[PDB]
Amino acid sequence: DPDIFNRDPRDHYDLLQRLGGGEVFKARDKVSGDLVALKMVKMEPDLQKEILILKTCRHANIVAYHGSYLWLQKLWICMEFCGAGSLQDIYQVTGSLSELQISYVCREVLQGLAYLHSQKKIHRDIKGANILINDAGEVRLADFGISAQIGARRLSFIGTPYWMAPEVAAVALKGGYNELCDIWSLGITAIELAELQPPLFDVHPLRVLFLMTKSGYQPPRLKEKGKWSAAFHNFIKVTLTKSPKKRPSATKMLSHQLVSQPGLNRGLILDLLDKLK
Amino acid sequence: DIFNRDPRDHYDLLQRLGTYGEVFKARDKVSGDLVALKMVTLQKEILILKTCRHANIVAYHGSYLWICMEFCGAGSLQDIYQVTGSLSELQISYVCREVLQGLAYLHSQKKIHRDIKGANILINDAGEVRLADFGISAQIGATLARRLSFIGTPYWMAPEVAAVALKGGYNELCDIWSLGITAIELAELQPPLFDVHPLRVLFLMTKSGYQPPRLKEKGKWSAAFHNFIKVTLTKSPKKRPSATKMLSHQLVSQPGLNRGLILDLLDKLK
Ligand SMILES: CCN(CC)CCNC(=O)c1c(C)[nH]c(/C=C2\C(=O)Nc3ccc(F)cc32)c1C
Ligand SMILES: CCN(CC)CCNC(=O)c1c(C)[nH]c(/C=C2\C(=O)Nc3ccc(F)cc32)c1C
Repeated sequence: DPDIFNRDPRDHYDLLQRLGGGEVFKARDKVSGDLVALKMVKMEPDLQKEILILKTCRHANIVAYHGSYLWLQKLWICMEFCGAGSLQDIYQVTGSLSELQISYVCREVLQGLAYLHSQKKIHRDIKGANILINDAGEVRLADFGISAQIGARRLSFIGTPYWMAPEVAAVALKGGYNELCDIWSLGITAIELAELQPPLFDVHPLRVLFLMTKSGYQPPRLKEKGKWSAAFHNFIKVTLTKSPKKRPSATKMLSHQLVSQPGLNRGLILDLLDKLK
Repeated sequence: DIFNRDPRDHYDLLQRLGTYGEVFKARDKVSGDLVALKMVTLQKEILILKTCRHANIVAYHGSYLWICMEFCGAGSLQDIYQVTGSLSELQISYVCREVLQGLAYLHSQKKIHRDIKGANILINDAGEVRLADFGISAQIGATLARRLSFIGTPYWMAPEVAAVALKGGYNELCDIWSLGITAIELAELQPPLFDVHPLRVLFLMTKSGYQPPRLKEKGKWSAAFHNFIKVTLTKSPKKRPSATKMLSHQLVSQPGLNRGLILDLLDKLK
């Protein structure tokens, strides 16, 4: 907001495509030739904290920020371009990922969460659609629009219901919650990647919240049992823990068998980006 | 009385259309009638849609599991106003009158729609206005000490539905609020606060000192219409009028309301 450039962004950037719907364009720094992504939102001068959260980030797993432009009542946010788009854009064509593929993504997201949490920040919208893959098979985090800055417990009722932790769903009754909700959202996201839908996705979202506040609510499991390994079923069991008091941190999960086992690298995602042909 | 056969044995799948299971244009094999089929307490929508014989409620033909229903050619009002733009205060007024008749019959049947919105109001090629998608509709029965479920589409919900506190609950008068929001939607193409996160919208509706929305530009709209918004979007359910009561408001009982208005709108499309 204070480091905004009052400049037409088209001055130094060729816009190349429409990808969004706020709207999001593929662009190119004219002099540099470097690709970027410009998120444009129409702004009547009469929730822009996403800027505050990104400008202060400095991590490979978090989408990179380059500056914000404001022109003619239009707000443009310049960020790091990711060739293959979201994992949702991908898996919809590809089909469900392998366990190694899923394993890699979780390690990378947990890397981005660990950093983000130590910065005293929660994403609160971890889902396949907010995880971006660059042409080099790398993983980045995006859509910090509903993400929160702490400085100790959040009170807001927000998220995408299917991916929302139960302590968030019940926030109006159970009081504040904290950063362990991104770990729940990650577990759901693992299943999203495994089954192409999050659990209960055909249920009305508001109902899925109510259901998940019920006493005796059972956290989701993977459907095909034998299809996945012992290490994966456990990763789900523990990430999807109801009591946030008992649910592991990002740091503790990075040392889990599923994400600590060898073989995991940006290669498996390139192997996934091949199936897009 | 759900059939174990195949929906295609009576009908056809000739085009595709937009509500959970998708909609598909269809033709009766024997007579030549057009129907739309939806492809998916499982038997809840069909039980409400059966036991419904009213002009403003989309017809019901059978179910198998594809719920077979009357075909509407001009899709939803939402499909239409994405082409046409702001409906005129008259066309809105007709639609509202038409929807209230729908709701008044529904309430007298102890039914509540709970998802009144532009997207769920269907216009057939005859210019008839119908209400569809009873996927989250209620049927008040003999259940003792019931509290109605936390469900809907936030932008269109009445504040009393947004409450999850122990103290509260709602009745059929939630529909009258939804209708109010729908009128602004038909008028400004967006319900109020559409740019807000929908779960944040639910939170605001419950806070101390919430104010119902009103039409954003005053001059464009009459005082009957401005008033119509005011009363349908009454914050307190006790003070909010009923379907029957609304049908005699200045706006929906004014002279000039005939299907003709809808037919003109169906030419903005052509
Ligand atoms: C693969 C399926 N489709 C085939 C053309 C493409 C669909 N998806 C695409 O094109 C796509 C691409 C190539 N980038 C993005 C989004 C972002 C990006 O790159 N950096 C960001 C930073 C922040 C943010 F909020 C979004 C993005 C999409 C949706
Ligand atoms: C993009 C705007 N276009 C209109 C100009 C869309 C074209 N037309 C369309 O999308 C469309 C048509 C022609 N029918 C429907 C849906 C239903 C219908 O007909 N009977 C029902 C009964 C129940 C129900 F749950 C849905 C429907 C759509 C979305």
